[PDB]
Amino acid sequence: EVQLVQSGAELKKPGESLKISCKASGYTFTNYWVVWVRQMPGEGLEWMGSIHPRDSDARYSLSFEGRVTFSVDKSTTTAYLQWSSLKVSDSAIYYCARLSQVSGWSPWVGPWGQGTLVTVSSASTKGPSVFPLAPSSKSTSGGTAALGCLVKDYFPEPVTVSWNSGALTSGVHTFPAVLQSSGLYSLSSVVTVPSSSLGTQTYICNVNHKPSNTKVDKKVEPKSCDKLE
Amino acid sequence: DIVMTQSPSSLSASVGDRVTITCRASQSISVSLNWYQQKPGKAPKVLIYAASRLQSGIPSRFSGSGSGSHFTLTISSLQPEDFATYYCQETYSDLMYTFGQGTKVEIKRTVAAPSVFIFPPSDEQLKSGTASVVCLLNNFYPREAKVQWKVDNALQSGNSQESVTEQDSKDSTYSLSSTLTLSKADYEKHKVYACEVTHQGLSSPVTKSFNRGEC
Repeated sequence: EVQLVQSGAELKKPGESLKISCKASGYTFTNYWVVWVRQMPGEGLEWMGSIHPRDSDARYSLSFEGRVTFSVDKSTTTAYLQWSSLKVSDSAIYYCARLSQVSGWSPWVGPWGQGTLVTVSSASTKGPSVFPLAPSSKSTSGGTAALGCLVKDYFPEPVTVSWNSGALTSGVHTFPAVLQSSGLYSLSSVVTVPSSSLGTQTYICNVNHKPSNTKVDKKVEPKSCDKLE
Repeated sequence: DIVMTQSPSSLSASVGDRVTITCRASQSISVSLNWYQQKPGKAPKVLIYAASRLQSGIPSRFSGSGSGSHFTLTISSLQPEDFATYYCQETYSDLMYTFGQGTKVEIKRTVAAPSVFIFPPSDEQLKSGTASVVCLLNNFYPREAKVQWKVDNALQSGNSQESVTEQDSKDSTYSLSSTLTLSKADYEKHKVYACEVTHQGLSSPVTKSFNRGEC
């Protein structure tokens, strides 16, 4: 299987240098161009340029040539993208990808790495608090119960949330992060499950925030409320 | 220097509709043109290369046409899972392979009312001195929804924020969270916390409420 696996999300300050990586596998590294593509969240794809591992032939779009350097390490079949001095405006997701080509037809981009989110900021990282959103009658209808985790007060993006270490994916809604007036992000991840499973099935959200090395597993336990005094 | 102009920037269509996306090049580029599909939170995926050649594994409802400076991506029978942003790209230049601006394709489906659920603050969060109340609107359509908070029947403003998911790839609905955040001290001054939801799918507004202390 042809794969490109990129390094994790980064928080850096303006003026710092940064090198992000893209590990290629499953194909002959020196036979294909590697390409780099920028995307600001919710914006379009931007071609940055390409580098060929066989001779480190690097092509840069004019928008990026002054500021970024492509390189490779053939012995580890890894491609690199390096800034010498980051700016706030460099905040974006960065994709690496292979260039592919059938016969003499013009090439296309694929497969792709999963992208590396780079945030350039003066602010220090803050790790999230994780709180249960417990299923109850207030979150139940028609034999379905909703439950979740609140992932509150972190910086920068991203956090990942899985349920039951990935076994539970149907009915999951992990909401886009939204800024609070504190300047910190918050989101909830919710899932709907059969209400009859609540006594039987354990539900755990697995939250990871790489920039702060925060990894939390939160059991979410059902609540029963008699609504009496 | 080849500029790719893509149109429209967004569109909406019903399941089964024929969708047409156009890409124009600032100069002729023969058939050196690719189309990609990018779903939310994922890397793009090539659909078509060389203007009209369909990639293996791509459904036959996708087709590319054109040559020179005008190209078209056609989805012949739009499916819910086709919700995505589509991009063209020229590969005629010497490795200066620029993309079009993207076309966001959204699905029109029938009105669907939200399921409304409410979550009081956790005891763990209250320990830490803050109180977040979460109102969840699940699987509704259209995206427009009005969510109001009332605390002891007093309408709140300025202490809540909303987040909405992207359209679901299977049923084309939205889900939305509205989170009311108060200090623990402010939360403990009141009893009745209620989220009131107004939506096309509801004949009248739905309120979900709880009483602080009821558990």
